[PDB]
Order: sequence, then C-alpha cells, then structure tokens
Amino acid sequence: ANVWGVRLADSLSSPTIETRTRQYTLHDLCSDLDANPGREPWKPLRNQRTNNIVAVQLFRPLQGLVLDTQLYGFPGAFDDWERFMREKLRVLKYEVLRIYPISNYSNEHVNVFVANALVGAFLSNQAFYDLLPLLIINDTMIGDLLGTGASLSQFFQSHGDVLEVAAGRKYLQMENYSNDDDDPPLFAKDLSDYAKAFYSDTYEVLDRFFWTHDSSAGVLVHYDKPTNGHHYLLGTLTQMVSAPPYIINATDAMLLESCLEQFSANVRARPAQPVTRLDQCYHLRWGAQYVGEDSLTYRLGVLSLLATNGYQLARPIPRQLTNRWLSSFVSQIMSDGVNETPLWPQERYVQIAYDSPSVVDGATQYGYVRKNQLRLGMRISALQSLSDTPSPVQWLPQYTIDQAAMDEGDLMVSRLTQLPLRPDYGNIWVGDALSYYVDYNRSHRVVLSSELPQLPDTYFDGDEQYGRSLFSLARKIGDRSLVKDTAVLKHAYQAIDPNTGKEYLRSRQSVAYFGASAGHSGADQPLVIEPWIQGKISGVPPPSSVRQFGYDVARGAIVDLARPFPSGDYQFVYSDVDQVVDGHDDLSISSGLVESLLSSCMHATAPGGSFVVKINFPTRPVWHYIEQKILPNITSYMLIKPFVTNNVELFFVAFGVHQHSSLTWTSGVYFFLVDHFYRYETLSTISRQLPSFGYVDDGSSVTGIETISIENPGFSNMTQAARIGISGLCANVGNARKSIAIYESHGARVLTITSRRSPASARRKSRLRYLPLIDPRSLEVQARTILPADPVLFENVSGASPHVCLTMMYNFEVSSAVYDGDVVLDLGTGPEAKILELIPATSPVTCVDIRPTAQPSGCWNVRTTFLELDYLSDGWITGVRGDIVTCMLSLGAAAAGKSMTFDAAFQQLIKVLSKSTANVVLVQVNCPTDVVRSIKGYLEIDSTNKRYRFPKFGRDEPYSDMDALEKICRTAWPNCSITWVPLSYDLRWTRLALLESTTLSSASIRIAELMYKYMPIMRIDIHGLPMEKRGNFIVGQNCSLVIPGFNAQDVFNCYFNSALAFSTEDVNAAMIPQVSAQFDATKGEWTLDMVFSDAGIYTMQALVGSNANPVSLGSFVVDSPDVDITDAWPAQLDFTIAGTDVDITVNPYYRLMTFVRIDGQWQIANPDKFQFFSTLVMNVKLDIADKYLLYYIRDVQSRDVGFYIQHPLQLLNTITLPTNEDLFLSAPDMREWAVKESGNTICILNSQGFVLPQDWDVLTDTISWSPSIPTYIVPPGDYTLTPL
Repeated sequence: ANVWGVRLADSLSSPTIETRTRQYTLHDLCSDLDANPGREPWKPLRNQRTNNIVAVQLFRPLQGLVLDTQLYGFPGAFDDWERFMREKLRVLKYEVLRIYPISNYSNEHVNVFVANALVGAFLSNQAFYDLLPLLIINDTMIGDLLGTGASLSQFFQSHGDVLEVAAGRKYLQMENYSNDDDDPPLFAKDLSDYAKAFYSDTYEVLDRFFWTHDSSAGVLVHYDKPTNGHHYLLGTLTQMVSAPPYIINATDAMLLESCLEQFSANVRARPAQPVTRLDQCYHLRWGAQYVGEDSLTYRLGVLSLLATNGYQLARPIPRQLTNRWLSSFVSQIMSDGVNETPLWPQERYVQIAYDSPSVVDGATQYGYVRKNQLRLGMRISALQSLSDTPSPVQWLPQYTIDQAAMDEGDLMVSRLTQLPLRPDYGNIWVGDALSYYVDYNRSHRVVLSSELPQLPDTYFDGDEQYGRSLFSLARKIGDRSLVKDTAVLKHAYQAIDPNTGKEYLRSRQSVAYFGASAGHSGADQPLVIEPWIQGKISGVPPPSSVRQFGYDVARGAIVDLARPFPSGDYQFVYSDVDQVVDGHDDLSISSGLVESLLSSCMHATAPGGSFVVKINFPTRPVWHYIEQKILPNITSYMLIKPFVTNNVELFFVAFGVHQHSSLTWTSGVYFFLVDHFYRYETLSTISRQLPSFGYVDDGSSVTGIETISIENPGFSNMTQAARIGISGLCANVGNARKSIAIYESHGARVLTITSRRSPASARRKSRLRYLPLIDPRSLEVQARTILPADPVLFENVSGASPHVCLTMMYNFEVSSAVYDGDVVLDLGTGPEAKILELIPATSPVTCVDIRPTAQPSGCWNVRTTFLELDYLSDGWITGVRGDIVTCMLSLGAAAAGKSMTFDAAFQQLIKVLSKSTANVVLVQVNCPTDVVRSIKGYLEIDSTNKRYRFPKFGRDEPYSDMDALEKICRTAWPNCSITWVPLSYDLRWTRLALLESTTLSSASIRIAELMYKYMPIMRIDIHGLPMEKRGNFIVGQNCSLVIPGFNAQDVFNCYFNSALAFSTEDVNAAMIPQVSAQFDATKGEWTLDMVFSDAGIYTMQALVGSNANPVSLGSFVVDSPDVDITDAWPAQLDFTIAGTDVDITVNPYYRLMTFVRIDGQWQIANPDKFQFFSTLVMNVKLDIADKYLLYYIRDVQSRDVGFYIQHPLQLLNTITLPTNEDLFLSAPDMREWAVKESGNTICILNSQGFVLPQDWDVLTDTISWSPSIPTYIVPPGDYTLTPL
C-alpha cells in the first residue's frame, strides 16, 4: 500500500478490546488533591537529546487553565515548580475542608468540569469562594451547570441550555525549550486560547442551532461517549508556525495527534488490549462546504478511518515520532498518487469496514452505516521487533518469468544511478614472503652465458612503470627490505665445505654494508641489524663490528658509491646501490659499473672473504664478466629471488674471496631464471588492467562498484518503473550478493542497492536477448532499515577457502579447455552453476545434477540446458548427442552418494558414455598421484580403506589404484591419448578471482596445489594412438618406451614445467641423463628408452613430419624416491662435546635439516650445535634443556620444505642421565625457571637480578637454540628445571 507519498500495511493490526470508565466521588476529589508522593498525576516529559524535562502533559482533572500565563507564576526549575504546587495544594486542601468536612460524607459525584474551573480560579490567584455548593452533583450537572445565568463569564459561558467553554489545558511547555530536532510539539494545546467546545446533552437541538453558527472555523467531534457528554467543537483563527516548514491550523494539528493515537493503537494486537475506547478521533461534523477532497485535511480523515480499520505504517515506528519525523511524513503523503482505499466518507454517513477487528461499531450507530457489500480485506500480520542497522547487507535475487526491452531499462536506470562518485579504493593485496634460492650443484652439467633470455625491451615505458608502481602500492606488507636481509643471511648460514665439514661464517668478525637506507625516522640502516645485535633474528650469531655507509647516511663522512674510494677489508661485504644513470642505453655503462662494483668488493675484502650483491639486469655481459674474473676465485656461490612483489630482482652471494674454484653455470638454475621471466612477465601483464586508486567511478570499466537508490519503491501492484530500474540493475550486476540500505533523509524514504560490475557479468550482459524481471514481493516484505554508507571498492579484506581456490583453478582449466564450436556435458552441476557465463557463447551446453535447479532462463542469445536427474543414469545418453565430457565436483561426490569402490562407479560411467558421440573426455580425478603425503587441517587419510577425508568439506571419498585406471582407459578405447592434467606452477586463474575482486595470498594457494598434486583431472581423447609404456618413471630407474611407426622424418619434444626440456633432434642441449630416441628402420618403429634424474609430469609434443607439424601427445608422471628413513640410534649416553655420533639411513636422493619447536616456530638450532655428514652420519650437541624441548629432523633441500618426511626426535628428548660428571647448563627458554638438586634446590635462572654462582663455570660460548642463552659447566649431581 503506497498512497501518494506514504507506504503502509497490507494487513491489519487492530484489536477489539476495551474496558470500563471511572466514576468520580468525594475521596476521588480528595486523593486527586493529595498529589500522591510517587503517584502524582502528571508526566513531565523532556527533549530527546539528553532527555531534559522541558514540558508536561496533564491527567485531567487538574486542568482548567484558561487565561494568560502572565498571571500564572511559577519557577523555571522543575522541583521548584512542584514544591510551590504542593504548598498551594495543601492550602486549598485545608480550605475545601473548611467548606466540607472530611467526614461530612465518604464519596459522592461532583462536576469535574466544575472542579477544573476551581483549579483555574485558584491558580489564577482569583477568588472562587462563592461557587462552592455548585460542586455537588445532585443528579445531572447539565441542569446544574445550566441553572445559572451570569457569573464568571471567563471560564464558562452559557447560551440557552448550552454551556460553551474551552476544555481544560493538557500540555505545558517549560522554560528550557529550544525547538530541537528532539522537541515533540504539544500542538498548541497549552495556549490560553486555542479551541472552543460546546455541550448541552444532546445532538439534535444543537444540530438545529448550527444554522445560526459558524462552521468554517472547524466542526469536529469524537462520537464515542466521553463523560464530557454530547458536545461539538470549533477551532479559532490561530495556526502553528513551528514545525518548519508548516503553518499549522490547530484543527488539522489535533487531527494529526488523533492520527498518532490511532497509529499507537494499531501497533499491538492482543486478545486483551484493555483500552476503554479503541476510538477517540474526530471526523468532520461540519465544514465540508468550504474545501474539497484534495485537501490535506480530507486526506487526514481518510487515514483516520483507515488506521481505524487497523492499517499501519510500513516503516518502523517510534514510540514518540519526531517533530521532524512528522514533517517528513507530511512531505511524503502530500505527494501525488492515489489512495489504496476507495472509501470516501460522508457527513451523510460514515462506513463500517468489512471485518476489521474492532468492536466500536458493536456499540454505536450515530453516524455509522456498514456496506454489507464490503469484501476488501487482508490477512493478519504484525511484528515483534523494529530497529536499525548501519551495514549494507546482502540480498539474493529470485527471478520471475516475463521479458522486457533493453535500451529502455537502460534509460530507466538513467535517472536512478549513483554514478558518478569516487569510491573507497581500499586494499588490493597483501605481501607474501616467497623465495627462490639455489646454489652450486655437482649432479648438474655446465651452462654458458648463451642461454638465458634477456628482459623485454618493454621494461622501460611509462605505462607499465606506473602500473607496476601502482601494485607496489596496492599490496599490504611492511618494508620488504628488512626480512630480505633476514632471510638472505639466514640462508647465508647453510654453506659448508665439502672437505672439512664446517660452515664458512664466523661470529664477531668484520661486517660491512653499503647501499644503506636514507632514513625515514632516524635509522640510515636496515633495522634488521638492531635485533641482530639485540638478538631477535633466530639463531644468528651477532658480530663484533659493522661498517655502515651509503649514498647519504648519518654514520661517517660520505662519498657517493658511484666511483672509486678508500675503504677497508672485512670478513663480510654487504653491497647495495642507489641507481643513477641506467637507461636501456646506459647498459654498456651499467655493465662497466657492475664491473666496478664487483672489483671494488674484490680489492675491499679479506683473503678468503665472501659477500653479497644485489643484481637486477639480465644482460649477458653480467654473467659474462662474472665468469671472466670471479667464479674461479670464489669457493662457491648462491642466488635468490626473495620475492615479495613484482619486479626483476636478483641477489647473489660469493664464497671464499681468493678461494680459487672453477665455477660455471648449470641447467636447473637457468630454467629457474626463465621461470622468473615467464611468471613475473605474466604477473606484471595481469596488472596491466586495473582502475586507478580512489578515482571517481562514473562507470567506464568492466569492473567496479555499482549502486542506485529509490524513493518509495512502488510496492503496490504498481512496480513498473522501479521494477525496470532494479531489473536493469541486476541484469547489469548478476551473480553476486547485493548490499542494501533502507533509510530516510531530507524528508524522504529511500533504499540504496550496491553491487559490482565484472567481466563475468559482462559475459552475462553479452549472452542475452531480453530482460530478467524480478519480484519486489520480497523487497516489499522487509520492514527493516539501514543507515547510509560509503562506496568502498572491496568487501572482503582477508581470508579464503582452498575449496573456492582449486575451484577457480578448475574453472580456468576447463575454459582453458573450453574451445571452438562444442556442446559440452557437465557433471555434478550447480542449480546455481555460474560456469555457464564463463564459457563463451557460440555452441550449446548441458548440465545435469541430482538436485533441483535454481536458475532463470528464456531470454538469451544462447540455448543452455539443465537436467534434474541422476547424472548416474542412462537410457537417454542415446537420446542426447555430444562430443565433450566435463566431470567436476561429482566424481568423489557421486562416490560418497553411492558408498562404493571408485573403480565400480567409474566403470558404470564408462557404460554411461558408452552410448553416444564423444570427442574428448575429462573428469576431475581422485588419483594416487604419488605416495600419500598429508596436508594439515583439511584431509584425513584412510590407508585401511583407501579413502580421502576432508573435515573442512567434512566428508569421505575413496580412491583406488592407477594401473587398473589406465587399463580401463585402454579397455573402453585402446585407441586413445591420455592426459595427466597438471597445473601447480601458474596462478593466472587467480587474476580472475581478483577480476572477481578477490584478494588472496599463497598459503591456501599451495594448499590447493598439494591437493591437486594428487587430485588432478584427466583429459583423454578417443582419437589418439596408444602410448606403449614399458619402463618405470622412477628417478634413476630407466624407462622403455616403444612406438609403432613414425618414419624417421619427424622430431619430438619433451617438455617440463611448461618449458621445453629437450627434443628428438639435438643432444648437445639434451636434458635426460641418458637418452635413446632410436628409430628401427626394419620394423619402422621408434623406441625411446632412457634413464632419469628427475620426477614429476613431463609431456610430449610430436613434431610430426619434417615440416614440423606440432601435435599433442599425452603427458606422463615420474616417481620421486621414497619417504622412508631410519636412525642408526646408539643407546650409549655420553655427555662429551664429541657427543653421541648417531647415524642416518636415508634414501640416496635427499639431505635434511632439523629445527626447534619454538612455540610454533620451526627455528633451526645453533649451527655449531650439531654436525651433519653423509648412510648419513651426524654429530649434534646436547644440554639439559634438550629434555625440555621437542624436536624433529626436517627434510631440507628445497623451498617447499617439509615434503617427504618430518621426524620426531624423542630418542634424544627423553634419555637417562649420570651423576658422576659436570654438565652443560643451557636454558631451554628465557622464562622464569629455577633449579633443584634432587629435592633440594639449586638456583633460579632467568630471574630478575640473578648472579652466577661460582659453583659453576660460565662458558664464553654457549650451547643454545640462539646464541644469547646461558651455558655453564656445572658440578655432578642431579639438578633439574622448573618454570615459575
């Protein structure tokens, strides 16, 4: 129901319950004159800002205030008023006693109106001690009040059998009033003249009388009998200026008050709502001869009888509804439009509704006639709570059937948008500490500076520079530089000599750094050094000395780093620079410069020295001259991409200055380089498409935030225009949950709806022919309210679920299989399956599921199809026709549904597809892709019955072998090309997510990557030639590959890492350890048999013909060595620093590390604290604190650490101890910890103010997790530890 400006109920809340009235007597009078402490008969109301009493409304009888305030007299203080009141009251008490004794009687009727005349006379400070017996009601005050002819014509005046007065006063404004937004108006009922009413006892004779009386000053009456009795009313020539912006003729004012009454009434509904009268309002007795129906007043009376039926506003209603609330209301209703209610009442008669729940009709006739014909009714509904919220909260569309016209909806929204405005751009991303480090290897082969491509000639143009800088300012992380130094030195700590079994770095040697900071708050240095000194970087032994300079620095007189200089030789060199003149043609220049860099480091270092370098530049001459002088003089080397953000950063470390060693380049490192190239290229390019921070969104993008608003959305059967607006919107912004805002401002109701625009929704817009129409029925429903809000670019600031991650991985994969002119079948689909947009729009598509659908259609340029039946059925596969198979989120899903073995259902599926046309077939696969390794948080493993388990998805799927798999593949069709489908090295799918505006990081990414590593898809083609496998793809164990045909005029390329490993044409760049790609001319068949060094997936591209026609051959997968290991653990307990020499039985493929469990920090212990030496043999060092600490050896030769074993060390954490010898006191932790000798204490280490006891011998150097923790030589006897 939306009348001209107002939106109300569409179902009633009107009760019928009433009570009986009071009768008045003597002790009634007395007690009313008692002003009961605690039961005082007034309500002193306030403002609503700090709620300070500024007015009162009275409870008659205390009224009778008829003349100017200037005679009243009373203070400006609340309490003062009341005490003066109480005083004068008890006075007049004594008085009325004088007149009538308290025991003269008990209780008896007296004209209240008379009592109020007395009230006024008293307070007026004027005499009334002459109207006294007139108080006593003999039988009917009517005759009593009318017996007199002339006395006190200033309260009451009698004309004929009539008495004519203005009724006693009800409100009073006080002396603190301020016309606040929180000042509800009394509507001038406190005036000394604002109304006049008139009684005798009866309608008819005065109805006669009125032919000689005004009506144009307002003739209104409430019928339902007061004890006041039969009376009519006229208003005066005054109107309220207040309540901007309205003049207010008290007629319509008191009407509005009656309206408020009826509203308050309609709020609740209880089978005993004990009013005495449901109805108190006033409908026009006379005045209908001066103004028509289009008046505000006629509107009001309409609403009067309406709410009398029980209708009610469709916005949450205050207890007291603000002055400005009222004016805004006016603003609304006064509008154009129509009534929901056909009725037009009459002074001829007022109607009685159909069956509105109220019984006032059940008692009265005077002015009442029902239309028995009436049938316009509603159901029943009210609410139990109404409030507000600030948040732009979600909503979901629920479509409808019909269509519309496109440009027309456009032109509709053309008056509704919120565009253009600047939104809160917010955050795009969060930093992430990734690393790609690699050092010298033996098992590799040589590599020349002839192989690595150089950076693109593109890198130096304004556009990409501004964009890369952007994202450098669009990702959340601190100064990368600190943790750079951190990680680089921490990994600059694993370098050991192949010939003496010890590292290269030594503590408290000479440390030098250049390229220092320029200061932001007073550092001029990488802060890392302070905690390095202060002992926060884990396990890193502090230095003795550090030299600190740069381009500009407050430590030592400066000279720029660009040219020669005198400086000392030190046991470490840190080298950095601030770029100066380096343009694409400053690179012969830049080369000479880096020569200068390295050469200075050379003649500035110690014999044996070693150092670091920042590198940036893929010019060959770099490595060229690098080889020309240095590698054959340094012990060894390592480098690193310490990635935090997009650029071509490079970092290297040289070992043993003056340590001649012919060093070169190798293969895997070079690939790694290319990998940086390819990825960072892709990532940078991904960034080439994004809005500018904080710009003003007018709408110029495929992507953005999209919102409009609405005043009073037509929630009657009329929705046409607004429905067009919203429909055009949602069609613009389909497939997302949409934020909403219900609020009123500038005297006007308005909802606001906010959303985004995406390239996905662009597909949406693209694939249509007409308009999806939406039912505001739901939007009709919610009576809720929402504060306004502000345009922010993003909705989620953190977090993600690997579920959706590998989902979109799958999505970009399948679209990356979604290609030209194909009708696909889709397995385990969504009733809300979004993918149909993602796919292009050229050829049909079918989805099938076991759960009913939820989506609209019928207005597209594209015929999409959905089938609600078990996608594990047939008899109809022959009824349908396709070529291409897509199973996702169904295989394990349908497995769980069927509770069977994998292979059984799989074979059933074979039978399913066994009936019609199929070109390529693809199914997400739950395939043992290796030995089970676990991932923590999301998957239990049932090796008893081989089942994957996922608590974060919270289910259990099975799995079965691989052999039977590929065997059944050959079974269905031996004629086939397999596809082990790999993707765990690329993130371009993630762009779509941030195209979907989804900020992420790498944690869940590698989560899902390990998941896919066993949970890939399989893509296979029935058109293909068998691949004839004989050997084993296990590292070092050979393979025999045999091939029927293919005359010798072709070549073939094995690829790895999306990178062309090598081919069947050259060996000088071959990569397989030993190859045999031979062609038997006699059988005319190929045989490629060989040996290996690397595991993983590798694929064949067949260069068939000699013209090099490239075709796709299947991929394959290779086994990395086992995950098992033993510890040749001796059982002897020796406390020597020679220590327990425990040995290791490890696969001939690996080498390891071992950290400390620092409250959730895998922090390697002190390097010295152990030895490692190749089965494998070690020599770790121990103290007492060990038994206090939990320990694990860690498989460590890569970045993706912890991926073949993790071994608890309890065979060392738990041992037996002697009592004959001194021990090594080392603390496990800095915590409060005391020492006890076998039931008699020793001391408290890590206690405030401790002093070393001479019983012990402190050790200049300590055995500890980090070199800041104390170690001692302690006498024999059983001590031990206890934390405070």
